[PDB]
Amino acid sequence: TSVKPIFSRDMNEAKRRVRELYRAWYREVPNTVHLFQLDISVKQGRDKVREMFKKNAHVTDPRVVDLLVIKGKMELEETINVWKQRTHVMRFFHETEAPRPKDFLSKFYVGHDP
Amino acid sequence: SRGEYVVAKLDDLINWARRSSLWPMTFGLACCAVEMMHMAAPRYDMDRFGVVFRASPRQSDVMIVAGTLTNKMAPALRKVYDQMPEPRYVVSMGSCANGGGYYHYSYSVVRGCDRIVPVDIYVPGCPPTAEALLYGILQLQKKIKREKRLRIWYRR
Amino acid sequence: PLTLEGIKDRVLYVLKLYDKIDPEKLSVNSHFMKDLGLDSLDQVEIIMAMEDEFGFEIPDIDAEKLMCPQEIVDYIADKK
Amino acid sequence: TRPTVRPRNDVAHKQLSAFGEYVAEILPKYVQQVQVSCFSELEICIHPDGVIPVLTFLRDHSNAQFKSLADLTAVDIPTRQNRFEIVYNLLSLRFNSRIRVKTYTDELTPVESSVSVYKAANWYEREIWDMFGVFFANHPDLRRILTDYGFEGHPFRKDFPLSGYVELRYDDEVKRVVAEPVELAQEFRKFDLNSPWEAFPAYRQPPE
Amino acid sequence: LHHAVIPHGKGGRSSVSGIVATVFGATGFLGRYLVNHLGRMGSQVIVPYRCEPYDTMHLRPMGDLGQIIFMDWNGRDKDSIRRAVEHSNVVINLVGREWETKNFDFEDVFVKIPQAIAQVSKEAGVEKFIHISHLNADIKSSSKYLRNKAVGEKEVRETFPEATIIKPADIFGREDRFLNYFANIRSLGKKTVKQPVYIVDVTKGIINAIKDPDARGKTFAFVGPNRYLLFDLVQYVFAVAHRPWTTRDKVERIHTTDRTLPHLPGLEDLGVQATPLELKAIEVLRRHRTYR
Ligand SMILES: NC(=O)C1=CN([C@@H]2O[C@H](COP(=O)(O)OP(=O)(O)OC[C@H]3O[C@@H](n4cnc5c(N)ncnc54)[C@H](OP(=O)(O)O)[C@@H]3O)[C@@H](O)[C@H]2O)C=CC1
Ligand code: SF4
Repeated sequence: TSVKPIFSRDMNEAKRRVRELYRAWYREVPNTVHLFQLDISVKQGRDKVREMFKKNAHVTDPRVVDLLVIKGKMELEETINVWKQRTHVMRFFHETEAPRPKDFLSKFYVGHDP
Repeated sequence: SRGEYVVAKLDDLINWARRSSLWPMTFGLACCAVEMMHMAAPRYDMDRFGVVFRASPRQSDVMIVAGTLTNKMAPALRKVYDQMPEPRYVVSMGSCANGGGYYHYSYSVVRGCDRIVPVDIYVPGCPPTAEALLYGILQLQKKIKREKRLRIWYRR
Repeated sequence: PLTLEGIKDRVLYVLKLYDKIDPEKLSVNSHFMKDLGLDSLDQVEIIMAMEDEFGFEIPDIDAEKLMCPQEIVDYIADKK
Repeated sequence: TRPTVRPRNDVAHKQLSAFGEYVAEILPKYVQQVQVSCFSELEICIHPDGVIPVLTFLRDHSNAQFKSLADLTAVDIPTRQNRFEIVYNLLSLRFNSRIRVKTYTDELTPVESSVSVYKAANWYEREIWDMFGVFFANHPDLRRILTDYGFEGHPFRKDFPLSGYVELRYDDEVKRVVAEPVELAQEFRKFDLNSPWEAFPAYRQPPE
Repeated sequence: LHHAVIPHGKGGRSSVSGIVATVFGATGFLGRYLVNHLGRMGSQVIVPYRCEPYDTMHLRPMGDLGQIIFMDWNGRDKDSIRRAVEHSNVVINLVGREWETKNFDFEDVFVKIPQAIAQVSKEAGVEKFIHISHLNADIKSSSKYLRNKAVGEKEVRETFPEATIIKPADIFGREDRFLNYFANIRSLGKKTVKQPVYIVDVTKGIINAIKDPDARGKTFAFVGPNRYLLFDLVQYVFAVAHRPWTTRDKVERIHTTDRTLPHLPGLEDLGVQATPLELKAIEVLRRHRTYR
């Protein structure tokens, strides 16, 4: 499996490109949250940005890390333009509950569930 | 009962003035738009009934949702719908729009336009015939004939 | 005027102004990656926060290689 | 036989066999299979490292113009080492002939994005990036086309099911359109239609 | 419990829950957002109306395929109310016009309407009839509104005593009334302490009260944790707005008080998180011209 690379030869440029992506997302929040006329503080949106980076801790392969950086760069293009809208950014937020449980007791009463 | 008689007369007047024209907007996504264009045919006129094409949404009386609504389109559909004169009506034209139809499954189709807007007048078909569309507009006018708006307002 | 003292004091108050510094706990031998429990996410937050406040462009390898307030004070007192 | 059976050609089949053998000889570097079916349209089947060389050679060399492009499709097949199949389909203007140029690839290894020799393939390449995931190196813009913005998954796969993982409706609580896990109103009763008794005996692979 | 009343599957959009709701009112504000959360929950809502059908068409896209259903009644009859409460698992009572029409006073709406409907609700054998009430509805003077709601509390406690009386404070939301009157300006100096409560935490408390037993008999209260002054709230609402058929029972209400009662449990005891007024006030403080 001597696979062709994408962007990085090892994990070093992978970490460098994803930290550059996170740099762009930190400096990308206030312009969009002031432009799109949202209802949410800047710090809460930045915390969901860092939470979405925290979701992907198990990602190992350099192809996959580079492909996540490609997806993030494409979405940052579509959010530095207004191709997307308020609906999509509020769809990144999960506000309209859906308070769907995790306890086995609450998976038992409200049941037919694992 | 001079007060309620005057209220009944004036409510009948304004309801007649409502049901006269009903100029729509030319929304028309897919080939039910082509059926709308053939409801703009000489053999089946709409300007006999004051149904006149007025492309700007802020003065159209009804909205004829026609063509397959998708998820990429639906925010544009409602953000057109939400800015309009305060009486507003929806004619859902075609099996795509009024319950999904042939694409009722298959992602990025809203399962009928009931999930986005309130829908008064359904006309089903693939396509609906132009004769059926004009019958739907006539039954919309009869819904306008039974408003009793100012009667409800006065006996409130 | 742009010696070590004003730079270190302004780094001091903007780290105090930083949000999730837990606790404040500032040191010139801090090394908050493996001594204070602050992740590399928070590391790059701090570095381009300094960039946003008063620093230079701080390119990505030198934005990676500070790791500690001592090298921050030294580099901004170096180039400026 | 004489009616009701579509008659086959002979000399066009001979010429396409000769031309496929011609191409297969004069490019020993990128050739695995050439084949002709009964309806006489040429097929070339290619390792994915000479895509721009084969398309430049099949645009020029003056005994094969083939100036018209079609469809690119990386038609998804499971079970294989290389799922995805890039399928070019070319038509010539001076010749009246049809070739299919099928090169193969897997889920992650990119190909060289042949937009620089055929300008038609730009939106095709963007579309097949959005629907499959065959990444395209040396390409100007990879945006998303035929999909929603906030939607992802490359939904023409056999992993993504028929109905989606997303559903949209409206609420007046926050006055906007929200997403939900999907709730079908009907089962989509799938029809088992796999007949017994050897539908075509001529296509019997060697049994394991 | 009958078959096909039992709950099923994941929540929302054909999740046939253990409630069959019958809502009175709901053409206005709070009942409409309550039907919004019920269609989010996915039950069948029987709602009547005597109005023009615009608002009931407006709340048509809420439920699933053919779930919600509409009928008619008036403040004269008994047959239509009985027809509404023929087969109802849960039933709620929101009612009240904040000004005097020529035939419905502030008198006899809170007297004549909850009596008949709550009586035929007990005579239909329903469980957990819920009735709203304002905070500090006292027999004490200077409040026709609050004393008529106190008489309504007395009547509902008299017939079917184990009905759930719910009292929140003033409700700020998306289509608020008192905060609209706060915004409705263009010289006066007064003070009275006051704390409001947000509408979606209120209705989450409503649905937790309607599907969580041990709740009956004892009345519940729903107040936000604010506890500050009217003058600070006027400064707040005009700093966010960036500006320099109505009666004076409105101004009596907003200069009355907001006092607490430690006898009855509230938000955290019932188990729903209370949200302050900050970003929801940023929501509901629109209409200003070019500062956004
Ligand atoms: N914070 C609190 O605790 C407060 C609670 N409330 C209560 O909460 C509810 C909603 O509040 P609010 O915004 O003020 O009012 P709403 O406009 O939202 O609701 C009042 C409802 O009462 C109906 N109604 C009133 N009189 C009649 C009648 N004679 N015949 C038929 N229907 C009638 C109205 O119907 P329609 O519009 O079709 O005529 C409407 O559906 C009300 O029940 C109100 O008493 C009110 C204020 C403060
Ligand atoms: S209902 Fe039929 S005619 Fe109308 S848009 Fe759909 S496919 Fe076209």
